[PDB]
This record gives sequence, C-alpha cells and structure tokens, in this order.
Amino acid sequence: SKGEELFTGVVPILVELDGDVNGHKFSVSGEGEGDATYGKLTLKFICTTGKLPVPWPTLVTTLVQCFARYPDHMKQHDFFKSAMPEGYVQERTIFFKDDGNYKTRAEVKFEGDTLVNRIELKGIDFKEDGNILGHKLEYNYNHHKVYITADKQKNGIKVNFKTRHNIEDGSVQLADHYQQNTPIGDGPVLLPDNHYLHTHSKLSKDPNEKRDHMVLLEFVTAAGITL
Repeated sequence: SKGEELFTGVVPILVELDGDVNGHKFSVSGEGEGDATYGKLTLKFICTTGKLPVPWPTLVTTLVQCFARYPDHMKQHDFFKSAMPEGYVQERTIFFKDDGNYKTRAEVKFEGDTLVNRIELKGIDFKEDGNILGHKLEYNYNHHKVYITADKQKNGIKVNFKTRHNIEDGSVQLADHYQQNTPIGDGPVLLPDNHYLHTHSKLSKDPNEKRDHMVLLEFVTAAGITL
C-alpha cells in the first residue's frame, strides 16, 4: 500500500495520554522510534502529572500497531499502514478480570515525519484494594496473540486479545481487550483476512530518570496466514 512506504525506515513516534481512573486523573507523554521492518518499537514514557495511579503494565497496550512487521506474503492484510498518513481511530474496552475496565479512544496518524498516538482513557469500577489501584502487578510483561478480523461495513477492523499480568504473589491478572479501528481519511484501505500479531515486550527503567516512567522495547510480527 502507499501508506506502507512511510514505514520503510526508522520513524519517530510521539505518544500522549490523558487518563482518569476511578476519578484519579493523570497524564503520560512518550517518545521514541519504530522500525516496522523489524517490527520493533523503542519508547520511553513519563508521567508528567506526578505518580501514576495505576501500574505501568496496565497502560502498555493503550500506549501503534502500524509498526508491526507484516511478512511479504501478508502485506495485503496490513490495515494499519494502509490508513496512513491520514491515520485511524483506535478504540478499546479493556476488562480487567474481577475488577474495573478501561475505555480508550486514540487517534494515530502522521504529522510530518512523526507518527503520533494521542489517547484519552477512562477507567471505572476498580476495586481500591484490587491489583490495579493496589499496585500489585509485577513490573514486567508477557507475550500475546492479537487477533484481527475485518469490519467491512465500517471500512476498518475489529481486534481482540487477552493479556496476562504477573501479580506479586504468583497469580495472574487477566485483561480482555476488545478493539475497533476506523480510518480517519475517506481513501481506500486494506481490509484483511483473519490473522493475528505476535507481541513480546520488555519493560525497564532509565537509571537517570527521577520521574515516574517506563522504558519499553517491543516486537510485533504478523502471522496466521500460511506461506
């Protein structure tokens, strides 16, 4: 796709998120780069409003699937790049098992040479002693399978997946993600056959960063269509 040509090299990224979880407001800014040829993201995020009221790993999925590596035989199924530069709206509900949920709405698009992801998040019905507000999740991240199907009548896609977050005591907090993406522009997009993305992420810290933050290294590769 024409949009695909925008990802042939290293692309700078800006992320902005305004959140409100059980009335606790906060803001996060991130910057870094994506190299879709390798399916690779490197990003650093800061909470600019003070301490983050939720654990960092709960925000990873919210905080640019246009950087996925699509193998050559699957390039016709890459909705995300095909929507660029005009971009797409990405909406989710994330249901944390036995706990509250996030609803998110984001716009992902190019502004000059930069891929921007701007997001609004609202969290409700969380338990004060739960694993989220109680900060009981370990600072790490698992590997997931992100399922994608077409939504032709909206000229977009529907996406679903579950993430697994290690809890300090050895149990696992599940989060069911249900997601919809729509193009911002009117132009044609690639509507894919059913497939999925493999993800894996490493979370770390900057030893010189005093603010509450998260350093992230992530790899995303499309699969599920046979070669």
